Amino acid sequence: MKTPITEAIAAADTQGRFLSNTELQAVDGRFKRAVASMEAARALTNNAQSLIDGAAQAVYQKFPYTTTMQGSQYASTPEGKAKCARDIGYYLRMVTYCLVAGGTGPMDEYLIAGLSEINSTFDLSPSWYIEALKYIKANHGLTGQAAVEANAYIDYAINALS
Amino acid sequence: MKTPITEAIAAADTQGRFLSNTELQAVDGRFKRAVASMEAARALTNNAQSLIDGAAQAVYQKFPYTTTMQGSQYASTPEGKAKCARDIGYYLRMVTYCLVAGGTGPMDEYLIAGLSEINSTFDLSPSWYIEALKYIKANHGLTGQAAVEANAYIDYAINALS
Amino acid sequence: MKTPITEAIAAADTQGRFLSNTELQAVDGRFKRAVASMEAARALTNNAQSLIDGAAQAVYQKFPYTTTMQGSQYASTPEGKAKCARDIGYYLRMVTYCLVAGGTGPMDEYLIAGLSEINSTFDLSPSWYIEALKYIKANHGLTGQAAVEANAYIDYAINALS
Amino acid sequence: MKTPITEAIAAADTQGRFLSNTELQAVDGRFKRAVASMEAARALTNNAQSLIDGAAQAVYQKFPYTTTMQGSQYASTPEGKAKCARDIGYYLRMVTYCLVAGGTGPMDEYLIAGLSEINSTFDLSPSWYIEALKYIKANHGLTGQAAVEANAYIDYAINALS
Amino acid sequence: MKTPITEAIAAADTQGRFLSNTELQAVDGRFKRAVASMEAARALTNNAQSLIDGAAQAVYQKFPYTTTMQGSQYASTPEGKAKCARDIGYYLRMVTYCLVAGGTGPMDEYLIAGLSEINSTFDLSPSWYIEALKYIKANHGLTGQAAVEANAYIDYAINALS
Amino acid sequence: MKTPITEAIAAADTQGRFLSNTELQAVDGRFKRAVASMEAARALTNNAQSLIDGAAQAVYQKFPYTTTMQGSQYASTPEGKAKCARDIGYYLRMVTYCLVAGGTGPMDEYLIAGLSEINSTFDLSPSWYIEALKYIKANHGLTGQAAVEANAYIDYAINALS
Amino acid sequence: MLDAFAKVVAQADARGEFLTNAQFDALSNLVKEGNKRLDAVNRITSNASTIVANAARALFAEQPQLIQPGGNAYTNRRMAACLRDMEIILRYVTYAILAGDSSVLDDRCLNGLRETYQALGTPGSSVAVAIQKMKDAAIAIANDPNGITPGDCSALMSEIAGYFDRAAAAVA
Amino acid sequence: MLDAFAKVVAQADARGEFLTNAQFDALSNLVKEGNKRLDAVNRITSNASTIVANAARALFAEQPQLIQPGGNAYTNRRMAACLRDMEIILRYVTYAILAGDSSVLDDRCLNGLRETYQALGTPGSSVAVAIQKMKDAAIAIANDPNGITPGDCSALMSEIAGYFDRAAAAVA
Amino acid sequence: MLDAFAKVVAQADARGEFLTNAQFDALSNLVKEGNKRLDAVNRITSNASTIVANAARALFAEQPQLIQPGGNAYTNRRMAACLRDMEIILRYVTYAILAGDSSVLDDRCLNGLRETYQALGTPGSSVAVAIQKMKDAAIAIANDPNGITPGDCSALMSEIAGYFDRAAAAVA
Amino acid sequence: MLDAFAKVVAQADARGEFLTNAQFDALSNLVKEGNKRLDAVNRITSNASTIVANAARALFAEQPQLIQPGGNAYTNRRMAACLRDMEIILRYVTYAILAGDSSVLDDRCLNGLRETYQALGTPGSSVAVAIQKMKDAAIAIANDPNGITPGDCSALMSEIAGYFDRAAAAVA
Amino acid sequence: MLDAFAKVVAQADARGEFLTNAQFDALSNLVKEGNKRLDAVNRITSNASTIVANAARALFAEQPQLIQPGGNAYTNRRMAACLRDMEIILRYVTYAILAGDSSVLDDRCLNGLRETYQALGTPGSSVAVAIQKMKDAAIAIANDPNGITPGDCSALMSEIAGYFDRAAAAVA
Amino acid sequence: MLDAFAKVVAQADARGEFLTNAQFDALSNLVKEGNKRLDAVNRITSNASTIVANAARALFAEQPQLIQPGGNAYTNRRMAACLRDMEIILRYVTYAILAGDSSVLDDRCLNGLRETYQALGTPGSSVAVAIQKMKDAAIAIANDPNGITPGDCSALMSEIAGYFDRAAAAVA
Ligand SMILES: CCC1=C(C)/C(=C/C2=NC(=C\c3[nH]c(/C=C4\NC(=O)[C@H](C)[C@H]4CC)c(C)c3CCC(=O)O)/C(CCC(=O)O)=C2C)NC1=O
Ligand code: NA
Repeated sequence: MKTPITEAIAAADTQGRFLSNTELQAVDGRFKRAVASMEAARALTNNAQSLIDGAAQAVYQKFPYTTTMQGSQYASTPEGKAKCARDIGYYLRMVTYCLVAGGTGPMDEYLIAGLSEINSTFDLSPSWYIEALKYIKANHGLTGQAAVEANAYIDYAINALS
Repeated sequence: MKTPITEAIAAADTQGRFLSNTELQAVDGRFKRAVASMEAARALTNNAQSLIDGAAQAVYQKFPYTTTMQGSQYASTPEGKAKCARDIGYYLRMVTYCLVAGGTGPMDEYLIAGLSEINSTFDLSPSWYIEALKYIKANHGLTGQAAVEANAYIDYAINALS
Repeated sequence: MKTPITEAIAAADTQGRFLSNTELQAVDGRFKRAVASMEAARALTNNAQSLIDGAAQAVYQKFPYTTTMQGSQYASTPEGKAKCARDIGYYLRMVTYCLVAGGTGPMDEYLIAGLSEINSTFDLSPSWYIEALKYIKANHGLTGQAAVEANAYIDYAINALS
Repeated sequence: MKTPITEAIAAADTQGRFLSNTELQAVDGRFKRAVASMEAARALTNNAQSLIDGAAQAVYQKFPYTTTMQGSQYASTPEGKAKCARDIGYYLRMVTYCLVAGGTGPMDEYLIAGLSEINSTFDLSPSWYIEALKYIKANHGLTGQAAVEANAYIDYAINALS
Repeated sequence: MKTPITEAIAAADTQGRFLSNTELQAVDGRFKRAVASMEAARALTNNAQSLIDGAAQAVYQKFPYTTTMQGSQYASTPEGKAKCARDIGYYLRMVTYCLVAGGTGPMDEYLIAGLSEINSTFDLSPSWYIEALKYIKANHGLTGQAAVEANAYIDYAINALS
Repeated sequence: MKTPITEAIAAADTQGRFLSNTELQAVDGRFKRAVASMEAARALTNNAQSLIDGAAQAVYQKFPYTTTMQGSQYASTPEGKAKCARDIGYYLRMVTYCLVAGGTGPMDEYLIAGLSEINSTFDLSPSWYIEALKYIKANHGLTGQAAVEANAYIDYAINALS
Repeated sequence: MLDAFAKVVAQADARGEFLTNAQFDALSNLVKEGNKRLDAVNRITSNASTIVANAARALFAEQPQLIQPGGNAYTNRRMAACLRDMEIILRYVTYAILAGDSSVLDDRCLNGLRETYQALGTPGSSVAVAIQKMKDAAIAIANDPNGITPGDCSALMSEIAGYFDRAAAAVA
Repeated sequence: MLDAFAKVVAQADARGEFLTNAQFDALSNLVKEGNKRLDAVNRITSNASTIVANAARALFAEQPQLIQPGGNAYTNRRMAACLRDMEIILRYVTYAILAGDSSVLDDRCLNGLRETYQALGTPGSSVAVAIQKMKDAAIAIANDPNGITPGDCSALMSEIAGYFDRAAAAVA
Repeated sequence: MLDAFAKVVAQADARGEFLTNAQFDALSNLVKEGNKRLDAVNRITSNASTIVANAARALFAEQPQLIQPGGNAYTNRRMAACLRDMEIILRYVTYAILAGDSSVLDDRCLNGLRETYQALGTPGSSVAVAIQKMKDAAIAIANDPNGITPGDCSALMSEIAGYFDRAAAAVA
Repeated sequence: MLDAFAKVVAQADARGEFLTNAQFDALSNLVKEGNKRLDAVNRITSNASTIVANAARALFAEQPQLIQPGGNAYTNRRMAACLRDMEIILRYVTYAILAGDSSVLDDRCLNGLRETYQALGTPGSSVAVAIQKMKDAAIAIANDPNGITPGDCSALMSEIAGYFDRAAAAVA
Repeated sequence: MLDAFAKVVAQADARGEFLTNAQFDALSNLVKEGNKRLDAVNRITSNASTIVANAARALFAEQPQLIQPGGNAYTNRRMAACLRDMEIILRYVTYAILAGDSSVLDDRCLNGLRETYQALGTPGSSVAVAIQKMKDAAIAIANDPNGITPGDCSALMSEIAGYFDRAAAAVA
Repeated sequence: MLDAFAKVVAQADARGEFLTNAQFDALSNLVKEGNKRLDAVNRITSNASTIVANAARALFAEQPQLIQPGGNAYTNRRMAACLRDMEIILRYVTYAILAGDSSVLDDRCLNGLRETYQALGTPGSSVAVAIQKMKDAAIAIANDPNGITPGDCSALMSEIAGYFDRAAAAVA
């Protein structure tokens, strides 16, 4: 799984070298950044439920047809709305995972791999999840480098959906 | 040439990705460490001549036969002693290069590549250059993380000679 | 470009053989089927405009939000509705191309290659084009093996969109 | 084993596709041609013994030395003449096999593979078997596309011997 | 072209080595054997015409049909008999070439490469040329290691024809 | 293991051929040279101890520091001097091995492979072993082609050390 | 690989016999039913995306544990692999139908599949159920009486059902 | 590669138009003559070995210098390569006939052949003559009136003759 | 490849000199501005999809001929390749920024690009215009004053603008 | 591969839960001790050549049979392979330290090592002893109190000692 | 691989000894008989085609079932493979003779041959009989007294017979 | 590749003639001088390391600019490449001597060397001088009269000198 520490180890191992000062600098920057990453992660985790309920509605606001139109892929049933909130919950949970592990590795492995294969098969519009992640970005209520951290991984998801 | 910034770029480019927050953390740690690296580099550069004259003698002390024995590979002539000091000067100059560029890249490219090929052909004992680099390590007169930096690249040379 | 005649030639050429009776049978079946393929192709070409206007509306019926919602990817402007009809026209034109050339080659080369790359970038829902192609399937007004032909290539498009 | 149905399946499978209308046309041409292929196959099978006795003599006529010259590779003994008729019988049996399976696959697998290796080792002149297959071609007594079928696979053998 | 000297050079060059005493021994054995090889070569060259006329007849004796049967591949015309003697002359000329160059290289390059491709196309029986080379073997009139040399390359041809 | 007989076999086997007269010449040169190789081998084996004691001293003469300087890599202890004589004994033993097997194979496999890896790790100067092998070369007391043989493999070692 | 016509040739060759009249007449009936075979392949292949998707929906609707965190179609990488497997299993069932022989299904798809799922930790019971659901979907579409020249195709459906069962059995 | 049907589609697409009635009626005539096309391919392919051999015999009979010591089909390695070239040139002419378009002959065979022979030192004039002899042999066999339903095939032979000329021109 | 720090080392080595005080003080200013450099890379990379898409929309809106039948982003295969090129060109501009040197942009991306488009038949003028539109989009986002510690970043934007111009010039 | 931070994420995901306060506070202590971790990696790596050489000297000094003619570091090819193995074993122990997890040591180095030595005929008992000697050398150098900001690092040394024991056990 | 001279060196090295006088005198006798060894290799190799063919004729003449339809040298593909196997087995027997050691026969040819034939379904009993027939043919030709300097070669024939038996035993 | 014996065969074949008496007697003189040829190869090869090293020392002693910072054997990577080139050039000169023909020197070494150095920026004048110094060293060692059966070897040294000049000319 992709992290600065695993990259540093992968970088050296590919070339059959012990680690050098080159790699050690990288991991320091990782430990140095953890401060702001741990802050963003714990803050989103605490206000997780409110963000998921907020984001889910922002989707239904922007795309009202998702609550009216008949079909399993839509949020026009108690099942659909349960599936929607679950999926939104997954995205947010992956964003905290990346902050804790200080890299894109978690979201890459558990979410992005085969993402376009699922959305295509199950008729899930990418833009629904952009609008979800857009709400989280604007309303997570973070400041300083904690906000820089959170948004970096949020936009990385958005880019994967576009 | 190997640096944290070139590794970060190489890491992303190999996998056809834009840079992520994973790579950006690494470069921050590099810029954060530069403070101590620039200090060690400028300090050795200023006291360069004294270190080269000091190290060269430490070699002739430990291995007195290098100044007596006849042969072009030995420091038993004005030519030999000029070649010796030059070579020692090269090692020190490469150590400063690694501190400025924050990685082993310079010493790897300009010195280590084909090192065992030269020493074997021209009958230069590796231990002569260890003893040279050992003197620099003990007598550079640095403190704190500046000393940690300098010695990291000095020992990287010693390991390449052993 | 993929056709029974190009496949037959590709099959032999890969193995460095002259064509055998194996390959000659295939091309006969192609010429034998052309009768129904040429009929379906000319029939859709004649009633092309009515089918494009009909299909375009079936989309706007099923997905009314595409004519209301603001944004370049939607048919809520004279530009958008022009782009929509054009795209639908392209799909139908490719279906006739496959009937004339007796294979999927045309639609594969001019349409399917990089299809998911476009829809993802320009925010075009696959289901819009399914509904378009669904209308053509039901209302082309063909019978016998002519209908079997037309629908075979129509469903091949639908499968590529799902 | 090479047939239009196996080629059609091999064509699709190599490219990881389901079968398209391209491949389905090929197999229809195969089933359409079977009519004449089954006729040629059953006709040769019925008049098999007369053709083998006829062909064997045509060889001994054209090459009289094969019945006089001493040596195991020649038909100058009861063993040799038994081996000759057997071999001729094999060729004819393979020709019917290709008509039933609608392709060269049988003759390719059971006869042609390693053909030049046998004839070289056991000192069997290719021209003997051409003259055998030439008699079958002229005297099978078939008409229309049944004759077109039979001869196609007969000449495919002759080409393999030349 | 394959010789002991070229093999010795090829052996070393493949492994990026200078030549060792291993390779030097091989070439000595080559120069040591040249004595008998040069003797066999010059002896066959001197009695070349008599051997070609003798061998050609031994073929026509054993296979009388080659002088009677109509067809370009047979020696039943002044053209055919000219082509026959020419071909026999080629074989003998290649045998001397191998003795001079102390290896199979000449016969491999100028004769054996594509041999089975020619005989198959032009309907030339391998056994004709065996019988030719069999006569040369029995009637070259050499003794000692000169005969051992000549026959070694003659049988190498025979093996290539079988 | 590299010998003329193994090379001759390797040469043929790589190209899927039976052995030709090309390869047989090589092995004759090997058996022809064995006479002088067996003489050099048995002569060095008989006078082995005197040569090892003689060579060991020639090292200590030329490099007196090896008997004075403190450290495990030097011959300044009873252990060191035992290790020295042992190593010299190994070199001589490998030289006889090459003469018996008529090639570099033994010295290549048992000595040269990973030679620079050992000398680098254990701080053993190559020139020490050159001077050892130089004494053996001058004082083995052989004449004619026996001396040519011995020295060929001695210089092959020297070249591997330079 | 073989087909209905290449297998009979292979078995005839092993005995070294010409084909009998009861073998030509049997293979001639094969050709006459060829039209029905091509429609069944065409119809099933024309609804590939739906048969896979609908079967997957029902599967995960019956066994929610499969898509729960930890369990074997959680995450999109495993879900996609599952959708791919189902799609591949279907692809080789359609190959078998056109040929009238399971050799290509056996050699390329089935053989060494059970042992794969065991090493991965994938419920083979769940895979077979997904196959069975595709069977019912595939059969109903293939034998759908609307918009085709009426005629009996009962024998052909058992053959199609044979290949689907065969895959279920191979991983059950 | 393309065929008669894929080229018209490509040229129509570049303009972005549906096919006209004068393009369907033209392609429909292509299909009706399809039987004549298959016989010509079948007949020529059925005598491949002979057309190559007989053309080679005549070539070397007219230009003995080619097979003289030094000259470009002396030795069996060069003679075989020559027989192979002739066989390959023929193989791709038959490919072109079945498709009704020279794209496969151009792309795979012809393009970069003249430049090959120049580097090797092979007379391109001699190659073209070998092609021309195969042409006459191929045409006579293809349009041989014995044992086939009588009918005009004059147009088809010019097309066949076009591909043979085209190869001769490409290396002449 | 090199960066701002590896280039100065390379040029110093070629003369065989230690670094001067005017070279350490210059490189020390490089490190102090490092924070501004990382934000610019982060901001541009965080809006990669949009900068490419919006630039493409405007490009084809200004040059409709590009997406007309025949012309060089008609069909999804060519359109995708175009979107890919734009995405790749952007990817290597961001690489250059972080390093503070165009060596990676030159060696990997630019060199041998003009010659590619000429062989393909792709308007290099149209490519450069697409690059220029990405430049304006990238700069505005990077130097957007909302939600960051205020400070001058004028020098850094010229450097960023340098790499974008450089790519336009390379294919113009 | 994983690290201390990626393992906790993986185990949390399998349950499908957000991280608790007792998991953030645990990982935050990991970061605070990060300085001590980097020194230990730096110190051990800075004396790689010596730790391998000195351990080898003692090993062969205790087991002379290993370097006797016939026995498993006689000849320079086997001696070099041995020195390489020791160097490789050390290389992956240092990888594990920096990450705070043995997954890379397990996956890449250890797993399938015992079975290798058995096929080769290499005493696994002798290998483990060479590992143990490198352990004592590595620990003493890492926890050497001269020339570093004083502070307790007892926990970290047990972890380092854990990886060294783990490798010894894996081949013992 | 090894030969007569390389094996004695290997066994001497494992003990770490110089060669004794009883080892030099033994190897010197090896060289003196070298002429007889080269003739035997030359003679057998000079009749390779015949020894293989004649042995095959007799084999199939004794076991007709092998070439009957179904049975393991029916069809030219299996017959050719059989003729190839026999030719290969012979090729490596001649390699062994020249070297005076079976290491190359063992390592390259024999080891993993029995297990091959079992998987294929090839009678190993029939293979060994084909080897035995080549033995008698090879020996008679090698020790044929006409046209060579007279002398005893009894020992050498047992050695040759040893390698042939060895191959028969390996697949029997 | 060819040798002295294979070239005469090739030139004889191109005319299609048997060898004359003046060609056998010429090649027989080649064999008689074979002993002198083997000593020259043995002697030069036995001092390979020294001839390369001593020539390099003198070269850089005459042209210090080559090893100055910036200039083309500064740094160990370029110095090693230079020592390698010299070693390779020598390796192929010794190959040519044993064969008595420069075909292997031409085909493998020389051809496309001048064009390499131009692209790299390596003084071809300096390379040729290094070759010339190896020539004088190689000749003196080869024709050293101490410890060998006395006899004239003047012709052989010119041939050796020919190959050395040839390499110098090829890159001068
Ligand atoms: C090109 C490789 C090569 C060959 C072929 C070769 C042959 C060869 N074998 C020889 C002799 C001989 N060869 C044989 C061998 C045999 N005599 C018998 O009665 C047996 C049937 C047969 C066993 C195969 C004998 C007995 C001698 C005489 C004794 C000896 O010189 O070793 C000689 C010495 C000259 C002579 O006495 O004729 C040569 C040159 N030398 C070579 O360099
Ligand atoms: Na052996």
